[PDB]
Order: sequence, then structure tokens, then C-alpha cells
Amino acid sequence: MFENITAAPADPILGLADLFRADERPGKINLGIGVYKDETGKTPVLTSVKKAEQYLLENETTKNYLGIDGIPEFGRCTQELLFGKGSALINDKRARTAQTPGGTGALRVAADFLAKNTSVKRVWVSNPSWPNHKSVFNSAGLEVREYAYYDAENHTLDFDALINSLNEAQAGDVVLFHGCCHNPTGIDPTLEQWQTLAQLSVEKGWLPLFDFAYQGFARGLEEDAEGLRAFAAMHKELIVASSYSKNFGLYNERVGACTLVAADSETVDRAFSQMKAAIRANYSNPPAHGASVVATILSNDALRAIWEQELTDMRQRIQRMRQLFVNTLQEKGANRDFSFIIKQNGMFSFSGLTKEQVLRLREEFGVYAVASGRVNVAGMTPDNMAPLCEAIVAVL
Amino acid sequence: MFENITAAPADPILGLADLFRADERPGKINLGIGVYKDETGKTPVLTSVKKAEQYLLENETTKNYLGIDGIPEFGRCTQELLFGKGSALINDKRARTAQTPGGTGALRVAADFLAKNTSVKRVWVSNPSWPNHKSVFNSAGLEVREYAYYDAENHTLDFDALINSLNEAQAGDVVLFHGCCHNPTGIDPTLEQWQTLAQLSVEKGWLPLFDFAYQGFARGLEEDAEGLRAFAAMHKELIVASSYSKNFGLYNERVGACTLVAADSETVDRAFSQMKAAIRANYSNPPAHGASVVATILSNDALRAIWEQELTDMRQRIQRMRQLFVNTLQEKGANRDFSFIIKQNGMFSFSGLTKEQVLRLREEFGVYAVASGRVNVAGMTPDNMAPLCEAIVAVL
Ligand SMILES: *Cc1c(COP(=O)(O)O)c[n+]([O-])c(C)c1O
Ligand SMILES: *Cc1c(COP(=O)(O)O)c[n+]([O-])c(C)c1O
Repeated sequence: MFENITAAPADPILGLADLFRADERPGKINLGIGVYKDETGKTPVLTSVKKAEQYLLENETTKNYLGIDGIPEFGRCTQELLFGKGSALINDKRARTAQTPGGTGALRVAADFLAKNTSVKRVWVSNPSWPNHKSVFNSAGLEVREYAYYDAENHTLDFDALINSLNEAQAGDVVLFHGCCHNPTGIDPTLEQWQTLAQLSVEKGWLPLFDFAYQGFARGLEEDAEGLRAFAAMHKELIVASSYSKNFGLYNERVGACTLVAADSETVDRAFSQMKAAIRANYSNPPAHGASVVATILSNDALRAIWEQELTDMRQRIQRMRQLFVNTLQEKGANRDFSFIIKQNGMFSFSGLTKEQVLRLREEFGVYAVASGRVNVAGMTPDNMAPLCEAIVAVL
Repeated sequence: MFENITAAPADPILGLADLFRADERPGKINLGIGVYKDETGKTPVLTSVKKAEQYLLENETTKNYLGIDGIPEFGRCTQELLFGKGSALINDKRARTAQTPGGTGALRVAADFLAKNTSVKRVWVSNPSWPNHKSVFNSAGLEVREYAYYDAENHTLDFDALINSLNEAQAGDVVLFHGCCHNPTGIDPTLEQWQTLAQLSVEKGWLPLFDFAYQGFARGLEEDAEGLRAFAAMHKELIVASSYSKNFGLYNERVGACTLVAADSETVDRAFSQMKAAIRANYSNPPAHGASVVATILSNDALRAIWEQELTDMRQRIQRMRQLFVNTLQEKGANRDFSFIIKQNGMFSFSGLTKEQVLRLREEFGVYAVASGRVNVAGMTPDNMAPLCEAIVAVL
């Protein structure tokens, strides 16, 4: 059966982690995967989630199966985080959310749903985008086409080319938007550019799929959800795939949500029974621990307060690391002006490094960046900033 | 987009849980889903897993992403539990296991793998089988055909009809076997019947997919893995989907494994990179907590000892509940002889109840059984045994 199965290519993000760790050069720098690191090079489990975990350890009586859609508490808090407390879609009972294994699991459940219950043949995804978007949507059967997005010379969002790109998208096509902290560019629409796109998918008939992995990392939790809320005020139907792996530092527990919105509660609940039938045919019901923790933290005035401060410290430490990196690069001999990365949002810096600058950096300096030139700024600390900038300016 | 989406039918196992709980009749009995209950009507979280959880709470430093295939420790213990310590496939490095969200997630990953990397068009599944088998394999693209299995008059495995059924299976087809505690019948092959099937899939060219949800519940952990080990000694390629939701009482954390075996380590690792590419395109990497606990318990001499006793108490309490149920039924006026359910293995009793005996029992006595007449014996306690038997004999 398995004799002529070819070996798959390694994952462009995760394949790095395999190589990094097998390397026994002592001064290597990771900058690959997109996990926060603190000033000391470590990804601690947050304190708000250690208190919540002690709590579940004292207060759980059963591990008996969650419903197909998970913890209801988790569901309404996620909807409030996305749409706002007292939003009109919450009140009209227009949204239905399923707890999922991370944002990837929410993105696939969406894809599986749409493939067997919808007309959609095409998902539109930005150029550039998360590398695994294409792989999740092709596995469901859907075709992935690309729209323009980043102007590389000017280091801006190329809004016009994004508009003219999408004029080849039909009514009935999915268009994926990153909510904030665009992965990989970190370049996001202004509010004014999002209400322009809000209005345009309304007369073009696109179904919006918002991907939210980094809410809380660009300006703040509410500030980051504005673009989606500009679409939500206008659209009868949306879907958002949300992840709490980054903002909760809960990466390996796999906590996310696929939230469905239709024109009214009857349609949304009818559509939701199919989405739940897709979830059953894949894994059965979602992993409890991680979602259990999000919901304990968001249900507690005190424990929520502590998380929101932990998330603000991260937002700020990455911002500090950005200015540091453009300053250090400067005085380390930097051949170009890298000041544009200051204006980018989130964990990443989309540097202009070529695939070979990036290959040379791993294979002789041991600093790991994705082959697109995406480097994780949250993986930089004041101790490794100098090694790292000396490596980039010797490859320039 | 979602206007003419029809509502899905409710799940035959999980849809029960929705109805049970919405019912506010005080004496209702659940008997539906296949979760263990102790003498007091409760599914406690085991003590071996509460000690292991205290431990992770004291000893974890990060929630940073697991590899696509999860915890390696989890992987080798699962292989040892399935194949035996010092098995030849472990030593020849012939097996590769990925940690998954429960046994359902392992069964889908298998299906996704085989669909894009194999010739297989057909998975053969028993009649009767777990209701969701068909749904997981059809979602991957595969067709599901059925083979004969249970003789309902005699209450036996109908081995001949199982043989003649499968003579319509081609070389290259998947045939799914339940390892032990057949869901729904609880009727399993003898060892002699399994080495006969072991030999027959070898000259017929079937790929064996073993489903293991209840290892430790029929005779014991090693005793229960004998059939699979009879196939493993003969086959160059197998796949087993394993779950630790039942034997670890870890239902909602979602801990299982998809373990791949090929003729040699090169092929198995080549095939495994594709299986890992399927896992990435669905959820990304597995939920850590539940697998983390299995591996702490199995890595500890003491904590393992405590689990194995907890699993023996369950095995025994269900056996006690079986004799009780056939005894009580007898003296409650039982119209037929139900002594055959004594000879069945696992949590379930495949009673001969018709869909209408089963509908009448929920809708007027409030005892919930699956529409196949599958009743969960682990949901019976000495306090609810009499209500329950009075209900069955009034519907007979
Ligand atoms: C991190 C990330 C994901 C994956 O989320 P998780 O499954 O790890 O939670 C998905 N998408 O799409 C983007 C853009 C991410 O940055
Ligand atoms: C319980 C059970 C499953 C599902 O396993 P989990 O995902 O809940 O662990 C799958 N199969 O196939 C059978 C027979 C089961 O009894």
C-alpha cells in the first residue's frame, strides 16, 4: 500500500523547528515559528492561566464529553470579544460558535462546512498569507486563488491592486481577511479601508471569512476587532475563525473557535447543525482544558484583569524589540533602511530578505527565519539582538 | 449563502445527550453515550489522573506548540500498549504514531492520509458498527461498504457470513476491525478466529485498520491486544486508531493515537510525513493536556499501578452490572431470556430492542438507549437497576 508514497516536503514554518533543535551550535537564534518569548528567551505559561489551572484541578468532577460545539461559556465570551458586549448579532442570536482545536481546526471546520453545504468553489487568500491556508482549504476540496496585497517597494498595503485583484472574484466566493496583525506582513487595512472593503463585498456577493490569531497584539482587544465589526454591521453572513493560542500563550492546548453568522437565528442554527455534523465526522467534540481555562479567566473579574495585563506586557515588549532591531541594525552596519518594520503590527517583521539571504543566515550564522523573510520579533531579546543584527548585515 | 442549507439529522449517539438533559422528568436513566458511571451514578475524573494533573500544574514551564505528531513519550507507550514491550515492530522501527484528538481524530487522519496517498476507494466496516465510522470515512472521500457480523437469532458472531461477505473485498481495500469490545455488539473474535482472519487478509491483500477504544475493558490490557498482535505478526502494513478516552476516563481532553506501520522504517517514515502533512492541514498539532497525563501515568511505576487498579474496578463493576441486569430482568417479569448479554464484552449490551421499544422507553419511561437497542451497562447502578428493568419488561 505505502511503497510508492513519496515523502512530503517539510512545512515552511514547522519544518524550521525540526532543524533548529537538531542543530548543536550553541548560539543559534530561533525567530521562526511565532511564539512569544519574554526578555529571558522563554515562553512561560502565563500566571493568569496557572491560577485558572489550579482552580480546575480543585474544581473539576468529570472529564465526560463536551458537546460537539464545546463549552457554551467559551462560546459567548468569544462572541463578545469579537463582536462587542451587547452587539446586535449577539442579541439577535445571529451567531453560533463552536469551540475547536486552535485556529487551524476552526479554519478547516469552516472549509469542510462550506464544501459540503455551500456552492463555494473558491476561497481567495492574500498574497502573501499564512502558508498553511492553502493546504487547509485544498484538503476540503476548495480551490484557493490569490489576491494582491503587499507593495514590497514601498512596504505598504497596495489597496488598489487588492481592489482590482478581487474584481475577478465572483458572487459566492469566500474571501479570507486577516483581522489584524497580518501574517506574514503585519500590514493591516486602516478602518477607512476596511469599511470600503465592507461595502464592496456587500455588492459583489463575497462571503467574508475572518482569520483572528492575534487579537490584542496590534492596538488592543477592541481596537483590533474594529474591521470585522465594520463587516459585521453590513453583512448578513460571515464566518470568523478565532485562535487563543497566541493571546493566551496556550499554544499546545489548542483552543479556538469557528463562529458562524447568518441572517437570523433560524438560518444560523440550521447551518450550525451541518457545521456540527462536519465537526463530528473529523474529531468528535473539542479538547476541554485549554477552552476551560479561557472561559475561567474571562469569567473572573480579577483573573481577567491579570491576563489583560499579561497580554499588554507582550504587546509592549515586541514593540520595544522592533525599535531596538531597527536601531541596532543601523549601527551594526545595516546596508538598507529597515525603518518600515516599525510600522508593522504583531509578532512579525516581514523583512525583505531573499530565500538565499534566509538560507545563508541559518546555514552559517544559525539564525532561523522563514524562507519568505518573515522573522519573529517576539523571539528577539536584548541579549541576542546584537548577534542577530551582525548576522543580517553580513548577508545583505 | 446559507439560505437553503437543510438542518442535519441529529446524531444517534450524541443527539440522545441533547434530549436527555432537556428532559425534566426526575427519574430518567441515561444508558446512551458509553461513558463509565460508578456506583453512585457519576463519572469522576480518575485519581491517577488528578495526581498527574497536580504534577503538571507544578511542573510545566510552557504551553509552546507540540510537534505535529505530539508527545514522543506518548507515542512509544501507546506502541508498547498495543504491540507489547520488546515487540518486533517497535525494535525494527516499523511503527510511527501521531498523538490525535481522540480516536475519532485518529480515524479521520487515517482516512485523509489513505485518500490522498493511497489507492483505496473502499473501507469495509462491520454490520453493525459505531454509527460515526461511515461519516468519518465518507468525509475523506472514501466509500464505506458493509460486511456481515452479528447473528441476531443466536446472538453470536456469524463468522462464515463475515468470511463470505469479505470475499467481495478486493486487494487494496481497507477492512476495519474493532480490536476488542465491539461497539455495538460486544461480540469479538476468538483468538483462533482472529488468526484465521489474519491469514486471510494476507492472501486477499486487505489493509487492516484496527479501531481500539476499549482496550482494558474486555479481559485486560494485554489480553485485549492479542488479535491485533496476531495481525501484526503477519502483516507488513497496518494502521491502528487508538483512544484513551474510555480507559483513562479522559473523554473530553481528547487523547488518542493514529499509528502507522509499514514494511520497514524508511517506508514507514516516508508514509508518516504525508500523514503528518494531513494532520497539519486539519488541526495543527494535538492538544497537550490529556496526552501529557497518559504519558505521566504510564511513565510512573506508582501512578501506573493506581490507574491499572482504577481500570480493573471499572471492568469489574460493569461485569457485576451485567449479571445484575440479567437477574433483575428475570424476576421483573422479563418476557425473553436475556442471558446472552452475559457473554458480551465492554460497556454495552446489544439488546434486541426494536426502534419502537427504544422510542417508547425514552418517551414514557425516560430511559435512553440508542435506537439500535444498544444500552450502556456502565450507566446502570444498584439503585436504578429496578426502575430500568420494569421499564424494559413493560415494552417487551
Ligand atoms: C498562528 C496562526 C494560525 C494557527 O492558529 P493555531 O491553530 O495555532 O491557534 C492560523 N492563522 O491563520 C494565522 C494567521 C496564525 O498566525
Ligand atoms: C468511543 C469510541 C470512539 C471514539 O473515540 P473518542 O474520539 O471518543 O476517543 C470511536 N470508536 O470507533 C469506537 C468504537 C468507540 O467506542
